[PDB]
Amino acid sequence: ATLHINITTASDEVAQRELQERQAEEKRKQNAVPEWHKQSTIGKTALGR
Amino acid sequence: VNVNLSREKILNIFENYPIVKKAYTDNVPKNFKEPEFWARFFSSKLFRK
Amino acid sequence: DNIKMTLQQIISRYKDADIYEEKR
Amino acid sequence: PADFVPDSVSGMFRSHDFSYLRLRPDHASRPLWISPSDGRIILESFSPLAEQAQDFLVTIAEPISRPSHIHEYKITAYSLYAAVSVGLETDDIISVLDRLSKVPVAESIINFIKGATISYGKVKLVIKHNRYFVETTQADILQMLLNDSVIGPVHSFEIANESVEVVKKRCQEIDYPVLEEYDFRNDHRNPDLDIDLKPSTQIRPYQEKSLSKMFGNGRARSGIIVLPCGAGKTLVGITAACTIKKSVIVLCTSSVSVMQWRQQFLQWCTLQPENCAVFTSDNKEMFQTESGLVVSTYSMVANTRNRSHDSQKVMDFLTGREWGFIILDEVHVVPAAMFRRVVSTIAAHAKLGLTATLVREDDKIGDLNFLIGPKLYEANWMELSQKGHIANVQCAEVWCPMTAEFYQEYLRETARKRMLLYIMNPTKFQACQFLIQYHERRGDKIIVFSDNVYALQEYALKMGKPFIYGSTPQQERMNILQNFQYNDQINTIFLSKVGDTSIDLPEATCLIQISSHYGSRRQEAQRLGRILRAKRRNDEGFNAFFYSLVSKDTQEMYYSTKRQAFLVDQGYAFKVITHLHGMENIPNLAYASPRERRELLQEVLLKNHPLIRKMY
Amino acid sequence: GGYAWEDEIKRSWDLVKVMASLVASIVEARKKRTAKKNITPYQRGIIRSLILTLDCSEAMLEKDLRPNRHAMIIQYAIDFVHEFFDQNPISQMGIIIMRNGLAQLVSQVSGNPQDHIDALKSIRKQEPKGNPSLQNALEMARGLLLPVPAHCTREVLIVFGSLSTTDPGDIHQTIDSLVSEKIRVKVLGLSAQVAICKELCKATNYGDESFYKILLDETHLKELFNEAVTPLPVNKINKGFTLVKMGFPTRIFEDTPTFCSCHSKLVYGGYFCPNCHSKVCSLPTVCPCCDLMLILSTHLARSYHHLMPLKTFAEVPTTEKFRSEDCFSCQSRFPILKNHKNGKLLTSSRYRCEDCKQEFCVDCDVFIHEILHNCPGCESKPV
Ligand SMILES: [Zn+2]
Ligand SMILES: [Zn+2]
Ligand SMILES: [Zn+2]
Ligand SMILES: [Zn+2]
Repeated sequence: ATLHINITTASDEVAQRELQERQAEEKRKQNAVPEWHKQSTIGKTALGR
Repeated sequence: VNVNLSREKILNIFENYPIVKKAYTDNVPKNFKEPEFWARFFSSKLFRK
Repeated sequence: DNIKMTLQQIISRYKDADIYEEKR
Repeated sequence: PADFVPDSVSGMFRSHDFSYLRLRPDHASRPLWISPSDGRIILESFSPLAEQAQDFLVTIAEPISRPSHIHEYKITAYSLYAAVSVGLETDDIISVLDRLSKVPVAESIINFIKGATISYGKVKLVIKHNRYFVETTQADILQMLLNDSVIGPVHSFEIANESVEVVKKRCQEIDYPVLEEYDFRNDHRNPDLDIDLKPSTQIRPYQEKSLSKMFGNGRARSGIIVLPCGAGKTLVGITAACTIKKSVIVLCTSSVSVMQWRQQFLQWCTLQPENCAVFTSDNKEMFQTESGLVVSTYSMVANTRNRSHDSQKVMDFLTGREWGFIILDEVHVVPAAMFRRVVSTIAAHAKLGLTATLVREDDKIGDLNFLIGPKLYEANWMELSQKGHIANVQCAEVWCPMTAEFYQEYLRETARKRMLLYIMNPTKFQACQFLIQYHERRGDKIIVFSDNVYALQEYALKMGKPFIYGSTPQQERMNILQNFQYNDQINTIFLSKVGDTSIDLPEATCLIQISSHYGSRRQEAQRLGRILRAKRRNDEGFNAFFYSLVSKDTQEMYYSTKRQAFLVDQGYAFKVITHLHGMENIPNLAYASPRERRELLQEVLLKNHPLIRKMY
Repeated sequence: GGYAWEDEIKRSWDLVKVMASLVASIVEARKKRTAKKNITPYQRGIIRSLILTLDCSEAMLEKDLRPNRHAMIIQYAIDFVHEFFDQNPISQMGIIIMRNGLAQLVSQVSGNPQDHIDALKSIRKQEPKGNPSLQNALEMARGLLLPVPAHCTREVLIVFGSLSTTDPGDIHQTIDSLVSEKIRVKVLGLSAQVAICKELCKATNYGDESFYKILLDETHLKELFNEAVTPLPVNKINKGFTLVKMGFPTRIFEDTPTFCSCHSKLVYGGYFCPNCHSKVCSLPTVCPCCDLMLILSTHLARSYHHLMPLKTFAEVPTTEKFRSEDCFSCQSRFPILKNHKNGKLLTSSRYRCEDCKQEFCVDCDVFIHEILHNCPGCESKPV
């Protein structure tokens, strides 16, 4: 329906490439294995309140 | 919908397509600004051709 | 429908131009 | 013995020291060890000639277990029966066992192979106009059939229709086993069907392997094929119907399974709706064509109750129609008392038992060989998990320590009230609350299973989550279902024993098991098949989650060890969890105070004539 | 006329269908050494200026080399720089990548291995992207090899795993300029025989088509590197026969740190230039006072061995009477290695040398011919 453009003056490309890499590491952290799955929970203290 | 424009892409458009630079010379410094010109071109049939 | 398509296109272009001027 | 003296250390083997079998010099290329005591086959997957060995053993043997390095197989009668049915002779099998094994094949193993494989295909069961005939190529086998004479008036005699399973088990306990193989190519009495797979439908290689186990020699062989949920056992049923191209009846556990299977025929194969039919309570109209298809429920046929005249006429039509194929979906309920009779009342040439959970608490799961046939295909769960066909589930076991007051009241309680007490400990409350809180932040759809109505209602009212138990209205069970499917605000549904069986549910990647119906080894894999259909499977790094929340020092470990015995037989690993990182810093605490725990304790304790008509 | 399931079982167990095992491998060994039986002293480029052109593109993200192309090429380039400085120390090395359509010079031409290794490990972190252009890389190499003197050979190596080049101008003019500037080019493509690279290797290397090499597997790539470290034989028409003025610095020893002339940093050691008495950090480096190629005897020592290539050791016939039971250089007992009584004696492991008539074993042959560069049999002879 609508057309929106984005013009970069060859000086702001670092901003959206940093946004791309932080989004990539964010989805990597969201799809990451939880700490009690990858580590043994035996030696640490028991669960409580 | 958003399209990202870099200055190198603008220069490649100018060199590869002299009609766009020809419109740019007599359109941008006279009547309307550069993002308005690029949105008009992207909404135009000349871009499709 | 026709006049809203035309006005939304031209005011989207004008808002993009205003945003580009404000950023610069 | 091969002149081998027993050693001082050999005394601890109960006549199982097979060191008398002499090592072959070229044993490095031979991936097999053959035990002469019981025919157990030890297969190494890392050795050369591994794939030849593994497909050879799955043609000739049942896999006891398939771990990563060493695979365990069992040489049984029915595997040899299937192998010689699909075209494998005795001496060729013996020769390749001798070639592919380090230790030589002992005389007892060769004797077992020759005794099981010979005298097979002698007696054959055929159906001629809904009338069972046992056919034998040799005359004296009729005279040997002299003990259980159930004859009712080339070498053949008629059998009573309800005694066919007794005849099959009698033939199985004698060395002449019963055979049925539908040759639809040479069958002309039953009209063929125009059913065929649509060109847009793709079939997976393990499904093709299962069909090749079923459709081996050139005839339709009756038997059992088990596949994971989401692996497409329904597609195998569609493809088998397209291969036989005869009249097909489908028996399902639920009416929702009936309509789903009808949708599968209408979508995956070129079957017209005028050739497809439904026998249910609401729907009883059938195809008027000379050969078609009908999908129905098990208790359509096997109900002895006073039924409608329409259902009476329908089952008379089903009995009076000779069927060439029956698709018995969820075959583990067939050995029930009514459901056993559906293979005798409905005279069908080929019987395919499709299920995902081939296990029962009673021993009647072994009788499905007499009911359906030999076990055809076993799908390797880990193989389908690693290649992106079924999901990578992380089976876990959360240990909830039993609180002091709850255990103190627990040690003098009766058994049903014992379950009522240990299901409602607060440590499982905290563990379930934390798991919901954590996996909801992971963007994981969570289905929490708890069979007790009081348990699911208590948890759902504690955490403000939706709950679906038995007597909930169906429109609520649809609205809440679609809210769990689509509305991302709701990601947790507490679900009853109703969710264990076939009801349509959205896709979830995490499951929590609060309570359980004893050690019912069918229920866990039914529950796991809901998570195994996860749509995030193709994403790399995806791991589905399974949780069995158990109460420590209570009967939960007995029941759950019975529960996970089946799953570790399939190969899944339940990593035990005794501590959760987050109890010390959880924002919301359920029953943290001793007074709230004590209140929960007493709550569980307190739980258990046209004018005179207006006159009255 | 049936379905695939209703045919037969695969019969995979029957698929496997089943002392002269010595000859089946040793005749392959003879066939491998048949290509190497020709040897003669070629005059080769001794003072070298190599430009390593690196593809840094989306084609370097391809999952055919482990783990990608990029990491394996960058670590093999680290290895190549290390081994080449260990075999050709007096040379001067420049490293360049081809990334995002522009040829990015990542390190200046230098005789320091460590700076180039640092540049390679710095480029190791970044992600390869962009459409590679050959012509930019060859023009940059033409620029950087311009201050290279006449005695020093102008050499360029390209690892071009892509299949297409998108050049800003005509690449054939660049090829003609490189031929006119006597710059010899070897190209190591990774996917296929690119025709412009074939023409480049043919034209720049005087009609020779053997300088365009494509790997076959993982090990053959390292083969390409370790025969790429060798000095290329120069053509007969090349007349750069000059004398090169360089001096021999001495290792200064002092407990007081002093400012070196190259870095203006405090270094306890150093090498005082014989021409002007200026200290430097490393050798072989030019003197940054009087422009003198400061060296050691070890640096020319590393390069003597190319000028004296050892003739290949000829394995003796098994029929002829063997000279001794043990080897000459390591005195390992020569294995009898008799196949059978009827199989007789084959593959006698004694390798004779034609200049001294001394037998050697297989390990002695494959030690003397690349690690050593002298024949001990040729030296025990009292000439
Ligand atoms: Zn310095
Ligand atoms: Zn100097
Ligand atoms: Zn030696
Ligand atoms: Zn010699």
